[PDB]
Amino acid sequence: KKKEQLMDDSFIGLTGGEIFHEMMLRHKVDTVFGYAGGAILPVFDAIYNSDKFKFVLPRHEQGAGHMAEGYARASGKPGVVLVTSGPGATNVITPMADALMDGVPLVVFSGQVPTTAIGTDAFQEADIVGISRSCTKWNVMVKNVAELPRRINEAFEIATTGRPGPVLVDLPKDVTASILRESIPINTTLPSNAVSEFTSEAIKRAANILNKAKKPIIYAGAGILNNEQGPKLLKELADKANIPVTTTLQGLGAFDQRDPKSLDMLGMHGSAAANTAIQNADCIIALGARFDDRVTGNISKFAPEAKLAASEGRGGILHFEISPKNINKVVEATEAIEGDVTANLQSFIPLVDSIENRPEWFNKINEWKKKYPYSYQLETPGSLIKPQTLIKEISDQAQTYNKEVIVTTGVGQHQMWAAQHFTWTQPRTMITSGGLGTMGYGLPAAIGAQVAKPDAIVIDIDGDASFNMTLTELSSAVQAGAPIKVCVLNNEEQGMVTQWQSLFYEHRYSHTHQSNPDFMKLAESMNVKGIRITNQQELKSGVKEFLDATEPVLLEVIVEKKVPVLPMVPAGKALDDFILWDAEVEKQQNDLRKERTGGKY
Amino acid sequence: KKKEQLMDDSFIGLTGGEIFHEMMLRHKVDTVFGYAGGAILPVFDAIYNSDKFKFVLPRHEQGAGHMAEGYARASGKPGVVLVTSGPGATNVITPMADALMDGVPLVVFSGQVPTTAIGTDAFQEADIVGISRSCTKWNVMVKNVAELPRRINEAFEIATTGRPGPVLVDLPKDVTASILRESIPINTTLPSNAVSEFTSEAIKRAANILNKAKKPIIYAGAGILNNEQGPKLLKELADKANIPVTTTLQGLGAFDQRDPKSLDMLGMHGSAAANTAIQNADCIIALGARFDDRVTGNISKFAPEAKLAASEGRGGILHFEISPKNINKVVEATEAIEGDVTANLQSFIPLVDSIENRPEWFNKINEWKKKYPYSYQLETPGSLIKPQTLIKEISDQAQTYNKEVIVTTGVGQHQMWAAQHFTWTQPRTMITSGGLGTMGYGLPAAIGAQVAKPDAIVIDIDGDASFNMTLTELSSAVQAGAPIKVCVLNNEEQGMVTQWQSLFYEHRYSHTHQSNPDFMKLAESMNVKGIRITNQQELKSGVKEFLDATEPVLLEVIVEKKVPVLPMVPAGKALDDFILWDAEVEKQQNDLRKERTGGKY
Amino acid sequence: FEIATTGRPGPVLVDLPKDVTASILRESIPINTTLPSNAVSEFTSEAIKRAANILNKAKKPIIYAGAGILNNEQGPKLLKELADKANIPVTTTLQGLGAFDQRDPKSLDMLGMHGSAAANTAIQNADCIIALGARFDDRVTGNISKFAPEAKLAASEGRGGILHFEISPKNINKVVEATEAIEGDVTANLQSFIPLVDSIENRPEWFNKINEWKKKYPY
Ligand SMILES: Cc1cc2nc3c(=O)[nH]c(=O)nc-3n(C[C@H](O)[C@H](O)[C@H](O)COP(=O)(O)OP(=O)(O)OC[C@H]3O[C@@H](n4cnc5c(N)ncnc54)[C@H](O)[C@@H]3O)c2cc1C
Ligand SMILES: Cc1cc2nc3c(=O)[nH]c(=O)nc-3n(C[C@H](O)[C@H](O)[C@H](O)COP(=O)(O)OP(=O)(O)OC[C@H]3O[C@@H](n4cnc5c(N)ncnc54)[C@H](O)[C@@H]3O)c2cc1C
Ligand SMILES: Cc1cc2nc3c(=O)[nH]c(=O)nc-3n(C[C@H](O)[C@H](O)[C@H](O)COP(=O)(O)OP(=O)(O)OC[C@H]3O[C@@H](n4cnc5c(N)ncnc54)[C@H](O)[C@@H]3O)c2cc1C
Ligand SMILES: COc1cnc(OC)n2nc(NS(=O)(=O)c3c(OCC(F)F)cccc3C(F)(F)F)nc12
Ligand SMILES: COc1cnc(OC)n2nc(NS(=O)(=O)c3c(OCC(F)F)cccc3C(F)(F)F)nc12
Ligand SMILES: C/C(NCc1cnc(C)nc1N)=C(/S)CCOP(=O)([O-])OP(=O)([O-])O
Ligand SMILES: C/C(NCc1cnc(C)nc1N)=C(/S)CCOP(=O)([O-])OP(=O)([O-])O
Ligand SMILES: [K+]
Ligand SMILES: [K+]
Ligand SMILES: [Mg+2]
Ligand SMILES: [Mg+2]
Repeated sequence: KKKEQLMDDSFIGLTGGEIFHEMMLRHKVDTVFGYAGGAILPVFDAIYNSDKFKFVLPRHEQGAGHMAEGYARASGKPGVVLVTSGPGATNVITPMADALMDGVPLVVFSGQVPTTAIGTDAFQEADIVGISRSCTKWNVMVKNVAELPRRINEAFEIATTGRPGPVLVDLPKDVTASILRESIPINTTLPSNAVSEFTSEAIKRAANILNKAKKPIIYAGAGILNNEQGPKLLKELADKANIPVTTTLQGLGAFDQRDPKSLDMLGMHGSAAANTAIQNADCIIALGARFDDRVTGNISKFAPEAKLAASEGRGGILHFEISPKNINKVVEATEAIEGDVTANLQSFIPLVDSIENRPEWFNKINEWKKKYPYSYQLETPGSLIKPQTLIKEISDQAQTYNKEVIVTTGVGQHQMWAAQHFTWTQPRTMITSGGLGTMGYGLPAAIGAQVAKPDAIVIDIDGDASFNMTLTELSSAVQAGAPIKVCVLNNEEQGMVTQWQSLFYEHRYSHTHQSNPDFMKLAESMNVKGIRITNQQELKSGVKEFLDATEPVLLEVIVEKKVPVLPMVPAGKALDDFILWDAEVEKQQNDLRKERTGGKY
Repeated sequence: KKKEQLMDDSFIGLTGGEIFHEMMLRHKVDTVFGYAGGAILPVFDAIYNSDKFKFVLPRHEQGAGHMAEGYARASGKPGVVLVTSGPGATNVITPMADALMDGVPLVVFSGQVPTTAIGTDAFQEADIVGISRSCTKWNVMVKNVAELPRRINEAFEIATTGRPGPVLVDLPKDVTASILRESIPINTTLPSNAVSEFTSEAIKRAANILNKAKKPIIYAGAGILNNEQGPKLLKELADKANIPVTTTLQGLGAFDQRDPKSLDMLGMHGSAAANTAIQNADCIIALGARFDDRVTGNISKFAPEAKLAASEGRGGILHFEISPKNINKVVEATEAIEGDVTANLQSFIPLVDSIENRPEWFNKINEWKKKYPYSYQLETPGSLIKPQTLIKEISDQAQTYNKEVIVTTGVGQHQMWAAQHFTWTQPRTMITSGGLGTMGYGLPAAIGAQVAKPDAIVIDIDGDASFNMTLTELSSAVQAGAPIKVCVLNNEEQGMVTQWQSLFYEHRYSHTHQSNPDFMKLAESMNVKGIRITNQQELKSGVKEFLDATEPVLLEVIVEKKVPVLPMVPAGKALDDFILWDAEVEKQQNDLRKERTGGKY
Repeated sequence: FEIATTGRPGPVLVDLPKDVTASILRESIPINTTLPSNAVSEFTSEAIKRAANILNKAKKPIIYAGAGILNNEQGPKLLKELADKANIPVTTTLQGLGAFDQRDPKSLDMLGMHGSAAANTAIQNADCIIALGARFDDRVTGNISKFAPEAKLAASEGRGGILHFEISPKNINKVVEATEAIEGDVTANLQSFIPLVDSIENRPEWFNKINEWKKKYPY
């Protein structure tokens, strides 16, 4: 009688495909991104005309992958991908690697050739379990239909726990076509569903360290976004102990940048005020951030004041991190607090002393913010639109709609300028490829985010070269009914690469100018509204038309070429050893570039 | 003095990037396909404005990969790819897997993060050596500049010997930026530069078997194309011993299909005459073909007459194969002849008896060819153009120019119809993704083939869904000056998948209808000539304008929807258990489809 | 434990970090994880019927039995029942030794590199080979292209061949092509096989050869 209670017969008679369908329902999947093919056909037949979730069809499986990423980052739910064997599966490798580097919960289901054909170099056979091993948290090949529910449960659990990340489940055609003939453990048919004394002591110790600090700073990242209460507790800590807050690129929106305590973004292209502050802080509170090499600058020269404080027992680095692999990986933590940062903050904050004022510290911070704004060369009569100005215009106008605003980007200068010049205020509103840094990410990510948030304004701030990578997915946006807003910053160059070529290779631009299509005729061919802004006098009204649109829309803006992103901490330099914008220096750079290229650039 | 003669000092003082450049020259590389990025910048600076080879810039690294494949298959030279780390490298995974499955010599050079940053989850770091291990013959990461020339030599050698295939060489940024300070063995600075008694005896034994055969057949594949004399010796053998010849998809063009001895293509969608002949042959001469599962049909039921003949010592299977892994992998060879098929044919043919006539065998063969043409439902008044007719029109008109004609394809029905209805006569004129079967292959492969053969007519016969995958590379064709000819068979469906859904899933079309852009406005946006054929009366003049064009051109043809590719040997059936076209059956299928879909399809 | 003991049995390894085994369980776990464990496909059933019809035609059958028959207590019993019913000589591998009573007149002893020349001669001349839980290892088959000529001829003429009872798909058609492959536990499949096999009283010609070979090929 007990055995009957622990076994389940309800799936008997169903195909593997039909069992897949049922398990999607039980895992509350409301959206699937995918593309059909021979090996995955039994699953596609099972989900035929399903009213249980929305299916989104891209033009390319890489599109499906990045869409699912955008969906996951906007919603906080795992992004589900369904593709066929061989090239269908190998086409998702870049999105999987992308999701691993940025901690994105992705569940990839790939069709596979029949088990009778595996290992024979069969039609459309790829060793995707072998290939994807390094770009997934975990993967598996299902070998019989009886274990399919269990493997699906395991995939979703692994993808969404610890540091979230991609998993892949390989589905042989004869398994998904086969019918379950036996009962299975009832726990495998259902999804899911205290603090260690060691961590509790670490938290108490961390509190005592912070209570001594005279120059504290919070360094917050993507981890704080993986709980709804995250930003709330971050604000509570900063308010109680009176601490300035800087964030990573992936942490943007975790803290209200309108708050006086906001130091904006830190790192290679972050605020020099933020970079100066972290180099001078005696206590660094790292909340869900991994000390990436775009953030720390030269590692041996990173955070000198905090390391000194640690040695003198009056400060140091307090690292709230969920993955042991990323604790003491780059920098030694004075105290490591393992687990979910939000949960641990609940225990941390009541032990932290309330502080009214920090006159000396905040005097320095206010002085640094004043002398280190995001300065750049403004428009002049007759000049092209400056890309920094464009971003500001979009940020100002977008904030006046009574809708949430979500931003995705491509990779390059436009991405950095978007990060710098938007005013970030809400969690999960910056959706950008940071770790892997995949060009082409912007458009499909926007589609995925728009599907997750149908009532949001979703803006893809894209580069012309990045947009070229995946522009076929415009048709996908129309077919999905996703009214995304794409803004292409057209500088007719791979700007981020030409910046480095100008700086380190004496203006030798080696293969960094790709030809662009006519973006207005392209938009027309894709059945998308097109807007082109070519001069300063069209900027305001053009951006308004862009944002007022109630349909998918592509905005092209002609912007100044050969303009560097500043500030910049060059590779190998300390975080406070930065290059700042200077008008006279820019003019000299222009003359030098003109001379060296014979007036071509 | 001897040591001075064996060491070389000539590269001392050069950066790794400059050494790469020199080694490309020494390997007679005339074309490089690639895309820049941070990790590979030292190499791009070294090849800046090089007049030693043509550089081709795609819009996407997958484009570079498939272009290099098309280049390699058209030219017989290795296709060289140059990309950056991370997403640049992961984007080449599908082309590498593609090249492995189809035996294409591909040399991929990928930038990598500095050695000081490897294994730290660095900016744009992917474990590409781990990821690409299953989709390359061999890969390596260069760890110091002194070993760079040797690794480049090894890569080219491995890629082009045995069964050709892809290799990857990983290039850390600090290695390519570093300068060679020491002498290296002089053999590493230069590229390169008898039959075993066992094989010789096998050849003699194989000859004696063929000299007994009463119903011989040649089964020829891609391997015969890997030597310039290949097709010549194939013809010499067939003529001398009077043997009918069938080829694989990848073998198309190895034998002049106008020859009476031609049995056309065999396999799942091959001629029923070819399939019948191989099932009844007492001796099968396999020349550079791997008995793939799209060719053999049900393996246990494959070649019954040849297996009987082997057991009775009067025939069997004679396998000329260069890779031991593919000998006795699928079917047992009666005699295995290891090595280059063309070289071994030179030893084989003089031992083979000359034969004047085979009255009985060729009477059967001629009868089979007569009753098994590639039949289909012809146009009727007012109907759309039939896709089979379109292919015939292009084949007939293309053959009247005084230029070589090279065909690339996408993947699906159009691919099979192209294979069936073109008349193949010349080697290396069918460039198609067969093993992996990658949609999106057609356009970039055409660009690569066109660059390899600037005086050739290059036609991409593409599907609408396949073309959507990589249509951004149209801009790439213009920028490269490659006057490719793209013909999109627009049936507004994933036809190959709907064929299987009609056949096995009762006309349940699950997510197999993607929306298409306006292909004429698309062509215009890409600065490409556009032609649209919508009815029967525009077919001839439209195809002529297509072929007469001296610029990149996109032709869209509206063709009949929901038409199956026939003949068809269903998966699991014997090669001679095929479905044939029948007019009445097609009509009944149409009525059934109409009823089941409520008149929607 | 499940993986080690199912399919073809084999080794598994479980790695146990010191701090895991020293740590204390503080949370409830699914009750199924706290307990160990605890029909024939139509495809296999048809293969079995087909295999029976092939054996019922055979004039020179031989059983080639290996370690697989030992992985069920009823294994040797069913092997003997089959051999007795259809009157078939039995040879075994090194790992199959003890599966068949070698005192039985139908015993051909061990085959292979150092096996009986009587067993080796018999398998090279048999028109039907019944492989029971054996993997055609290279110490057993001799030269693969020259292995079992009479059984391959019989298969081509539709009057015999190789009938392979094997639990692991990886070892089916790995070395030699099976005329019929019967997937699953050999003992369980024999229960379905034997009632379809015709009872045979004598094989005068075949057993005359076998007895002659045993006489001239002692150890
Ligand atoms: C062109 C370019 C320029 C760039 N320049 C910059 C720059 O100037 N500044 C900058 O900041 N970035 C920059 N980057 C991005 C950079 O590379 C990284 O992607 C980014 O800094 C990572 O931020 P993160 O640590 O907050 O997020 P992640 O990489 O996702 O790390 C989050 C950390 O928090 C942990 N974590 C996750 N969930 C939890 C939880 N629930 N509880 C506790 N811990 C958790 C994770 O395990 C991980 O260790 C740039 C990228 C590009 C493409
Ligand atoms: C939708 C679709 C349908 C298809 N249907 C068919 C079909 O009906 N018919 C068909 O034929 N194909 C079909 N295919 C293609 C099929 O999958 C294989 O790609 C193709 O049959 C392989 O042909 P091949 O053996 O000649 O080439 P390869 O796969 O390249 O094999 C060549 C063999 O020759 C060997 N070799 C290479 N060089 C030499 C040398 N110098 N000397 C000796 N040996 C050498 C190689 O090692 C290899 O074993 C289809 C593909 C698709 C996408
Ligand atoms: C010096 C030396 C000399 C040797 N010479 C010989 C020789 O002359 N003759 C000889 O026979 N061996 C010889 N061997 C041993 C030989 O190498 C192999 O180990 C042996 O032949 C394997 O026998 P086997 O196939 O029965 O067992 P296994 O290797 O264990 O194969 C058993 C097969 O049955 C399958 N199976 C397992 N369980 C089941 C089940 N429940 N139902 C169905 N199928 C199942 C397995 O998957 C496997 O395919 C020699 C070894 C040495 C060291
Ligand atoms: C050209 O072959 C196919 C074309 N289009 C297809 O669906 C749209 N399929 N679907 C299959 N399935 S298959 O034939 O059993 C098969 C396959 O068949 C093995 C044998 F049963 F023929 C081997 C490897 C892969 C596949 C795959 F992935 F395609 F399913 N083959 C094709
Ligand atoms: C945002 O960082 C870059 C943007 N654009 C670039 O070139 C177009 N590069 N180039 C680099 N080189 S890097 O800084 O030494 C570096 C890197 O730096 C390590 C340390 F020296 F900072 C770590 C991992 C990869 C790279 C890579 F691949 F980008 F070279 N970084 C960027
Ligand atoms: C080539 C390159 N980076 C290397 C590279 C190569 N390939 C891929 C898939 N991704 C990346 N990041 C950049 S950042 C160029 C970006 O050009 P852009 O899209 O027009 O943006 P912008 O000009 O504003 O810098
Ligand atoms: C989806 C699919 N195959 C599965 C698939 C999925 N994804 C990739 C990258 N490649 C393949 N082969 C086909 S063949 C559809 C082909 O549609 P088509 O390009 O319009 O050609 P056609 O309609 O003539 O069959
Ligand atoms: K800001
Ligand atoms: K033809
Ligand atoms: Mg740009
Ligand atoms: Mg189509």
